[PDB]
Amino acid sequence: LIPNISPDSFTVAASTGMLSGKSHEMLYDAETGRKISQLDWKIKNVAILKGDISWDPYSFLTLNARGWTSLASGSGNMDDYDWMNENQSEWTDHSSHPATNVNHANEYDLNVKGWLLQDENYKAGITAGYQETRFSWTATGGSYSYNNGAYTGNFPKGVRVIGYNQRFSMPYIGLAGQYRINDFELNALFKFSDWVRAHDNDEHYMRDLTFREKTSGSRYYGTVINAGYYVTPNAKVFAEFTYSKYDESIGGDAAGISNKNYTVTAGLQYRF
Repeated sequence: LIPNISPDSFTVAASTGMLSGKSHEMLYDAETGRKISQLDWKIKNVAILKGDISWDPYSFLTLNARGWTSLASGSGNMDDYDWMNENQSEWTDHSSHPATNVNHANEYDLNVKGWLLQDENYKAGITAGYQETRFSWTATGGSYSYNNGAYTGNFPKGVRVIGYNQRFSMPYIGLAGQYRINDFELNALFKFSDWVRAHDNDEHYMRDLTFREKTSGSRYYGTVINAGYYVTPNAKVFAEFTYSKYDESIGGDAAGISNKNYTVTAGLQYRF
């Protein structure tokens, strides 16, 4: 009839589905703030597995460890722009790499929720935690247009051109809500940080160059929304939507590292 929820109980959930998104790897002129270089790294439809464990030691407190990982290499894309001419608003260089692999992607998130409002149908509270997210790509082959289109050509097919990975880590705060009627349950989380630490590594294999960038104190917004049905008092089948935005050798004013991503998964949660 309704969910069976005991004190000091805990849940385990697993879901499966898809990751998409877009990262930007940026280079600015530290003197003028003018954008010099931008590579757009896409994640097209990577298969992922998500796990979630919750424990309610008290009626007002939940402890939560969750995370996801790509299951294998996935489909991506990369576009690389330079603005080599200050006297021009349009980029002078564009290289395209449709054959870009997403080598891996993962995330984990350790947190607590403190429930401030609670009744028969509604729960609302504050959350805080620590989260890290990682992405890795390799762009291969592709084509290049340089000097406003006067140099054009192709990279050797299948050959690695640029390797790139990002890591975002942050403590965060947020608001958590729940709505239940009968056997339907809706959860919504909103997360925020002004304390994001970003790192990336870029290997330009054909230039014998490696770039490292690091930023600090950038902004993050995220949401987790899941809607489910208890097929039994202890077992919930659910769909989950997720959205994350990490705002923006190489340091300080020169560096820019960002990402947007979303996940759509479905699975099962069980309460012990």
